[PDB]
Amino acid sequence: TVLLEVPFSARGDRIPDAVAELRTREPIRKVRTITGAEAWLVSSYALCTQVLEDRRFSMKETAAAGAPRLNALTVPPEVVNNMGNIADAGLRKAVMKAITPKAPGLEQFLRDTANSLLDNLITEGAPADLRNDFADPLATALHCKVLGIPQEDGPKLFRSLSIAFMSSADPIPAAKINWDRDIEYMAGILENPNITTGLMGELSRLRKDPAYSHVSDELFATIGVTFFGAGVISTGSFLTTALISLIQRPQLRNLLHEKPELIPAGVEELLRINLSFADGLPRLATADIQVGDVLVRKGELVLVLLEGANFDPEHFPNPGSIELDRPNPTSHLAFGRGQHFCPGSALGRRHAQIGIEALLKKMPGVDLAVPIDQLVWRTRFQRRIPERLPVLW
Ligand code: HEM
Ligand SMILES: O=C1N[C@@H](Cc2ccc(O)c(Cl)c2)C(=O)N[C@H]1Cc1ccc(O)cc1
Repeated sequence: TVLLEVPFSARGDRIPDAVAELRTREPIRKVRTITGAEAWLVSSYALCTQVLEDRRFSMKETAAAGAPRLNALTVPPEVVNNMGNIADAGLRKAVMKAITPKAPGLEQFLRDTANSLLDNLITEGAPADLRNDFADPLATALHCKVLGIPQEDGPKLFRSLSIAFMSSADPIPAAKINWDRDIEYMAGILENPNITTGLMGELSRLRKDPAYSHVSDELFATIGVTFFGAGVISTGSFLTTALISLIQRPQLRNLLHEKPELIPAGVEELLRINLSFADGLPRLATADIQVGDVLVRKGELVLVLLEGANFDPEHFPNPGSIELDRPNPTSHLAFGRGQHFCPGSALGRRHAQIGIEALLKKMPGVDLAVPIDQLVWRTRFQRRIPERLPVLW
């Protein structure tokens, strides 16, 4: 037989039995990626945390020419170091402040938008597609608001994402076409005097501030494209797969309906059990480093399997059960850990909380309209998502 291949499954509704077997028997072990490269797959909470907390396992270096690759780049190599470039330009604090959910009116915008989307679905009648006609539109509207760009530009930017977030063995010509076009769009936004709010409004002001005169226009536009893209794909995909986990747990669905103050704790458990990331997080070793029983060598690829950590019974007893009273509820790795911890974690939480709150109020009897095995799971993609999520209520 051939070396074990990753990823194991594109399904986002069940974790394969192989994960628990590897975690117990070989929590770091060699696998083969879709490009044909070898890598170390890390699947226990202890070893996943070790890797993510040691910067000698470098995100930036995964873009080096000739490196063993998880998948092909869909962005220019410099963009793998996006957060480092933002930090070096002195923009970290400004970006972080712009993507907080605490901006005035933003939560009321989210609620209003969620309720309008649901009203339209009710009006049209069942079955409804909760991904294409609820979760993803809600994500897109939120990120247009956060960025300060017109709501009507959301759909065209969104249509790049089914290619931009592909997990491909080879370079993708369409990724470059859409990237160059979306960069041109964000560059136009920086020169548009109508754009004065949100992240792009703030970047547009800083761009003309003498303290930032040598920050490149390329970086400013890239921040817009990457934060829209990562934010929308991440929140839309998480919300979609969380709704599946909720629908499949009618007791929890009813509890959260009856006691909405528990929704934050429920979203924390839905994050923990979420399978939205289709591959382990990649890092390239910049030194020889012992991880468990393996000496990883400089230049090797390591993959941090988030569901390995998050379903590890040694850290989360009864890991497959959603339990709202865990003593360590936020210690999951759904947002990563260490240098590259998700900068939009608070906003992703509020997106899901408000979306679920609205759905349970408007459609308390929501249920799948097809057998769960009929969901079609997107393949060769950086997220696990069903192509359609048909529900009735
Ligand atoms: C529930 C939703 C979200 C999930 C589950 C999520 C998950 C993650 C994870 C696991 C990482 C770490 C990747 C790594 O270490 O290799 C990450 C990074 C990132 N997230 Fe999120 N995220 C979410 C929402 C958002 C939002 C709303 C934004 C922006 C508005 C965003 C922007 C990013 C960016 C830019 C990075 C890269 C950070 C870096 O390179 O250092 N995410 N996200
Ligand atoms: O900001 C980044 N940091 C790093 C790390 C990263 C990679 C993939 C992700 O999914 C996440 Cl979430 C993080 C990067 O390589 N690229 C962007 C995100 C991004 C990728 C493609 C695209 O078309 C738009 C944005």
